[PDB]
Parts: sequence; C-alpha cells; structure tokens
Amino acid sequence: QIRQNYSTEVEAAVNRLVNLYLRASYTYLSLGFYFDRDDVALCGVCHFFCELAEEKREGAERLLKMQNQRGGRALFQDLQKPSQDEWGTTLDAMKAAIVLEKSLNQALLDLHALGSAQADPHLCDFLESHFLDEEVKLIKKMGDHLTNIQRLVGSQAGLGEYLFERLTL
Amino acid sequence: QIRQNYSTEVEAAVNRLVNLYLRASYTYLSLGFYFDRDDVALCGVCHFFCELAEEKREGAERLLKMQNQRGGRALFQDLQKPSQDEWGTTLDAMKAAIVLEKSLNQALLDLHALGSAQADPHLCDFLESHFLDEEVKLIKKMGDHLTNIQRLVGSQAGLGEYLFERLTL
Amino acid sequence: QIRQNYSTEVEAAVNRLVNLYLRASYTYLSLGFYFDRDDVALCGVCHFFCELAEEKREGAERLLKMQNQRGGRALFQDLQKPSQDEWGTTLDAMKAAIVLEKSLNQALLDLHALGSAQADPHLCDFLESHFLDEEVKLIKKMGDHLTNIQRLVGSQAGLGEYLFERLTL
Amino acid sequence: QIRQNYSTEVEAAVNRLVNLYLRASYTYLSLGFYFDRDDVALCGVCHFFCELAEEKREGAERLLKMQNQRGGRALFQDLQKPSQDEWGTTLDAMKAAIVLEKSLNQALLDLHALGSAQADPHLCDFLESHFLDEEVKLIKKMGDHLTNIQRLVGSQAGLGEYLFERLTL
Ligand SMILES: [Au+]
Ligand SMILES: [Au+]
Ligand SMILES: [Au+]
Ligand SMILES: [Au+]
Ligand SMILES: [Au+]
Ligand SMILES: [Au+]
Ligand SMILES: [Au+]
Ligand SMILES: [Au+]
Ligand SMILES: [Au+]
Ligand SMILES: [Au+]
Ligand SMILES: [Au+]
Ligand SMILES: [Au+]
Ligand SMILES: [Au+]
Ligand SMILES: [Au+]
Ligand SMILES: [Au+]
Ligand SMILES: [Au+]
Ligand SMILES: [Au+]
Ligand SMILES: [Au+]
Ligand SMILES: [Au+]
Ligand SMILES: [Au+]
Ligand SMILES: [Au+]
Ligand SMILES: [Au+]
Ligand SMILES: [Au+]
Ligand SMILES: [Au+]
Ligand SMILES: [Au+]
Ligand SMILES: [Au+]
Ligand SMILES: [Au+]
Ligand SMILES: [Au+]
Ligand SMILES: [Au+]
Ligand SMILES: [Au+]
Ligand SMILES: [Au+]
Ligand SMILES: [Au+]
Ligand SMILES: [Au+]
Ligand SMILES: [Au+]
Ligand SMILES: [Au+]
Ligand SMILES: [Au+]
Ligand SMILES: [Au+]
Ligand SMILES: [Au+]
Ligand SMILES: [Au+]
Ligand SMILES: [Au+]
Repeated sequence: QIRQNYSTEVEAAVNRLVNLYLRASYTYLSLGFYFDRDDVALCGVCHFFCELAEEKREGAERLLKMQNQRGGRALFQDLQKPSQDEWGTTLDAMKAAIVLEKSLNQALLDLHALGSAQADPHLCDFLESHFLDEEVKLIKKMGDHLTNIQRLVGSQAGLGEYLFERLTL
Repeated sequence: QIRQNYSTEVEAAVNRLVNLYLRASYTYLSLGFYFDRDDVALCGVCHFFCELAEEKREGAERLLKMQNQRGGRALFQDLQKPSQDEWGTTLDAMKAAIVLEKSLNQALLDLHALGSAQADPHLCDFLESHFLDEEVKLIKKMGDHLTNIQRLVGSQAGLGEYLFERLTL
Repeated sequence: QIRQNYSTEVEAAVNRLVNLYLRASYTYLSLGFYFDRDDVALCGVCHFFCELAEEKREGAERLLKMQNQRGGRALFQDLQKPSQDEWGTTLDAMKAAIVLEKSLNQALLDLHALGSAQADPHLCDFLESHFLDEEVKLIKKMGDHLTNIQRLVGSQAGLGEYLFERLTL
Repeated sequence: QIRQNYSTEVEAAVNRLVNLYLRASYTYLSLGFYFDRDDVALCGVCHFFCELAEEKREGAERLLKMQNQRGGRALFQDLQKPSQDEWGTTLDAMKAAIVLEKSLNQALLDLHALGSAQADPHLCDFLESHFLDEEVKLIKKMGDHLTNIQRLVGSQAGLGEYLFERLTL
C-alpha cells in the first residue's frame, strides 16, 4: 500500500479533472477538423486547434500518471461530445476556446483549494509545476489572438480572417 | 587627481543628460509593456520599444563611464515616471517616441554647445562618436515608421495597425 | 477578458514590487559607478554591483510580464533616487546591499502572504519558482562576503579591501 | 604641392608634439628598466612602463605620418633625457607617470585650440580619433592604480608594493 496523505475527495476530483481535459481535447479535435473543411479552409487555425487537442490529452495523461503515483484509482466516464458541430468564424471559435480554457482553469483552482483544505502539498506542487502557469500562458495567448482577430473584423471580415491565419497562425 | 579641462558646468549637464536617458529608457519600458497587454497585443511594437529601452539605458551607462573617466562625480536624481499610463494607438505611441527622441537630441546639442563654449574637445569627440549619429539614424527610422503607419490609417485602421506590426516590425 | 482569480490588491502590490525592484536596480547602478571612481577604483566591486543592477531589472521585467499574463495593468511611479550619493567602504556598501535585499525579501514575503489570503496559487507558484529561492541564495552570498570583508578589516583596512576585491570578486 | 589649409603654426606645433611623445617614450623606457633592476625587481611595473614606451613611440609615428600627409616637414630635435635616473617607489613612479601624461594631454589640448583658431578640421578629426580619448582612458587607469597603490601603503609598504605588482600588474 503506497497511498499516503491522499484523500478520497482529491482522488475523485483528479478523475473529474482528467475527464475535463479529455473533453477539452475532444473539443479541439472537432475545432481543428471544422477549420480543415473545404468550405472553411483555414490551415493555420486547424493547426492551432490540433496542437491544443494534443496538449490537453497530455495534460490528462499526466493527471492519470499522478493518480497512479499516489495510489488512487483512475475511473473513466463518458466523454461528452463537443458543445457545437460547426464553430462559425475564427473569432467565434477563439471565444469558445477561451471560455473552455477558463473553465479548465477554474477546475484547476477548485482542485488546488481542495488540496489546501486537505493539507496535500504533493498535489499543490503537482498542479503548480505542470498546469497553473501553462494555463495562464495559454489564456494570455488566446486573449492576444482574440484582440488581433477583433481588430481585423471592421468592414472587410473575410480579408481579416485570411490575413490573421496567414500572418499570425 | 585626474580631472583636467573638465568644467563643473559640463559635469552637471552630463549628470542631467544621464537622467534624461534613464527617463527615456523608463518610458520605453512602459511603452513596451503597454503593447504586450492582452487588449493591445502588438508583439512587434513591444519588441521595438523594449529594444529602445535597452539602448537608452546603455546610452546612460556610457555617459556615466565617461563622467568617471574625466574625474567628474555621478549624481543621481529621481526618475520621473513616464508621461502617460496608456499610450493609445501605434501611431500615438510612435509620435510620443519621436518627440522624446527630439528632446534627447536637443539635450545632446545643448551639451555639445556648452562643450564648445568651454573648449572641451574630449566631450565633443565623445558625443560625436557615440550619440549624435545614432540619434539622427533613430529619428530617421521613426520618421519612416510614422509615414508608413499614417499611410495605413485611412478607412481600415485596425487592419493597418495589424499589417504594420506583422510586416515591418 | 483573460483576468481570472486575480485580485485588485495583488495587482497593486505587484506594481509596487516592480517599483521596488527597479529602485534596487538603480541603487546598484549608483553603487557600481561609485566603485569605478578613480578615487575608489575597486573593479571587482563595480562588477558585482553592475551585475546586481541587471538582475534586479530582470526581476522587475518578469513581474511586469506576469502582471500582463494575469490581465492586470502595469502602473509606473517615480523611481526614487538611491539613499546615498557616496557609499563609503566596501564593508559599508555590502551592508547597505544586504539591508536592501532584506527589504526586497520582506516585500516578496508580504506578497506571498497576500496571495495566500486571496487564494491565488498562480501568484504563489510564480514567486516560488523565480524570486524566493534566488533572494535567499543572494542574501547568503552577501552574508558570506560581509564575513570575509570583516575578517579582513583588523589593523590594515586598505590592504584587506584590496585583497578582497582581487581574490574574491 | 599637396599642402592645403595647413598653417605653419600647426606644422611647428605638430613637430613639438612629436618631440614630447618621443621624450615620454624615453622616460618610460627609463622607468621600465629601473623596475627591472635586481634591487628593485618588480616585473609587472617594468612591463607596464615598457608597454607605455611603445605606445608613446607609436603616437609619435602617427603624428609624423600625419605631418607628411598634410605636406608639412618633420623636424627633429634633441630628446632630452628623462627627469630622473632613479624613480623611487612604485607610488613615486606612478605619480611621475601621471604628471607626464597630464602634460601630454595639455599639449594635445593646446594643439586642438590652435587648430580651432586656424580653422583646420582635419587636424581636429585627427586628434579626436587617435589621441584625446586614449589619453583620457590612460590617465583614468593611472588614477585607479595610484588609488590602489596608496591604499596599500599604510604600515606594511613593502608588502603592499609586492601585492600590487602581483595581483594588478
Ligand atoms: Au487540425
Ligand atoms: Au491543420
Ligand atoms: Au488534427
Ligand atoms: Au494547492
Ligand atoms: Au497545499
Ligand atoms: Au498550497
Ligand atoms: Au503549497
Ligand atoms: Au488563441
Ligand atoms: Au486563436
Ligand atoms: Au499562435
Ligand atoms: Au516589450
Ligand atoms: Au515584446
Ligand atoms: Au521588454
Ligand atoms: Au561640441
Ligand atoms: Au569643442
Ligand atoms: Au566641437
Ligand atoms: Au570639435
Ligand atoms: Au519608429
Ligand atoms: Au515605430
Ligand atoms: Au523597425
Ligand atoms: Au559597475
Ligand atoms: Au565594473
Ligand atoms: Au555598470
Ligand atoms: Au504564497
Ligand atoms: Au497560495
Ligand atoms: Au502558498
Ligand atoms: Au502554494
Ligand atoms: Au555581497
Ligand atoms: Au559583496
Ligand atoms: Au562574489
Ligand atoms: Au621594462
Ligand atoms: Au618588464
Ligand atoms: Au622594456
Ligand atoms: Au580642435
Ligand atoms: Au577645428
Ligand atoms: Au574642433
Ligand atoms: Au571639430
Ligand atoms: Au598606472
Ligand atoms: Au601604475
Ligand atoms: Au594595469
């Protein structure tokens, strides 16, 4: 028995956070392939979301690895399908991405608060080292992208959307 | 005692010019971080101003080194905070930069005139070699940037501001 | 809007800590050039303080970068001139440096305490990763230097001050 | 006839400055060999003065080359023997060196003033580029050395003189 100072509440919440990361991954997969549609055709947007799908999956895998290291038991649930089948414009897609990220970030912070109430400093090191800083960086990048996309809407929206994909993504 | 042909008036004016260079450096620091804001998000503008902050600091350090070489005494004053907290558009920011540069250039020229009236040819060599030519080059570059920014304003200002940052900076 | 779990109190305190780092940087600049005076002439002491000026500036820049990442707004104040124009002996200068460092360290710890009361684990990761350990290391080094400088004072102070600069710095 | 805008007064003064540089060179030669005496035996001091002898000779040669370039006629006088046969301590020797340098520097400045009164901008470029900055640097270095030598005198003069030669020169 390896398990030590690892509460059942943390264990459960780690499994939920794994589910949220895989759901996010799945969302990004759907975002990526939407932008690869012949009638959408924004290669850079596709590559941005595909890369995020992978990062989110890796996140989940690190949580699972940590679950096992602490002697908790990974439990998997259904992955709920993404919230939309079609994601609109690059602007709409980037808004939906940042609301998704803010929800993951909130779940990370709820998990940190739970680890403080439970006195679980390994969990706290774990989240700090691999999640908190990265999520903040990602959200700042998405904010930056959103400000440039918005700046490019104005009167010529198609033009702005093309330029952004070519010169930023 | 090393001091030779170095007037108290030059000495004072060198300390003031050091203060002006560090103030300029501090202005550029504030300009750079304004453009790094998530709601401004113009990476190239940030990098242009950050680089200038550093060049201005180096300027100040060279003046200090020269002060010591002539046997004057460096005296430091408060660095006054930059003239604005938010710098508006890239156009506004580049105008404010060039007025700042013109003020440094005028201070350089007042110092040269003072060195001529005092018969201080080392000071004159010093300013010529490291300051006068560089300030002229920088101001010409900023003028060029300002003309391209203005050319890009027209009807689609957001578009122009994005393009300038991507294709020039 | 990227800002999430980032209090106005943390935001303010980050801006103040930036000011303290830049002030420290400016102090070290003045310490460095004092030791470069022809009538002081302690090259190693100059290089030690110059390097510190740079580290302190970098500190400030990292805080600013973090401010932007969390969606706070950087606000700059006057940089107050250093507490002295002439810094006495290497011993006096190293004492003044360590009191300065202890004040920065205290400000770092007040900021950590504020981040705990506000439940801001990103801020806590941030300070731990880049500031707390480094400040402790620096202070230990300065303590070591101070003990060797003091050991060298005794009867022949000029000799001790020369040796320290040649064989340690 | 190449000569253009080159006064007879500048020409004469260039020949005198050549004589001063060669005299200085000769002084340094004598300083160097004094420190190589078996009863003085300060290798680093010898190497410092030997190097200066060479720099001063090079100075003279550059002046001669410039004399010819402007179509003036080099005229050589006796080189007066150095002011002393024995140079005392490293402290005494470094004082005598800096008075010598200050005299060369004054002659450089008198020549610049003469070139301004004569409207001879080539002469002014010439002195600025190769002489003024270098003489200031050298004098600052000698001042630094003098401050460290003085710091090392105190009670144990022999010790201080040995250490300076080993750890600085
Ligand atoms: Au894709
Ligand atoms: Au793709
Ligand atoms: Au993909
Ligand atoms: Au935590
Ligand atoms: Au904890
Ligand atoms: Au914690
Ligand atoms: Au913790
Ligand atoms: Au984004
Ligand atoms: Au995006
Ligand atoms: Au990107
Ligand atoms: Au920047
Ligand atoms: Au930047
Ligand atoms: Au920067
Ligand atoms: Au001048
Ligand atoms: Au002049
Ligand atoms: Au001049
Ligand atoms: Au001149
Ligand atoms: Au510019
Ligand atoms: Au510009
Ligand atoms: Au540029
Ligand atoms: Au320094
Ligand atoms: Au230095
Ligand atoms: Au420095
Ligand atoms: Au904390
Ligand atoms: Au905390
Ligand atoms: Au904490
Ligand atoms: Au913590
Ligand atoms: Au220290
Ligand atoms: Au020290
Ligand atoms: Au050290
Ligand atoms: Au020699
Ligand atoms: Au020698
Ligand atoms: Au020799
Ligand atoms: Au001249
Ligand atoms: Au002239
Ligand atoms: Au001149
Ligand atoms: Au001139
Ligand atoms: Au010397
Ligand atoms: Au010397
Ligand atoms: Au030397």
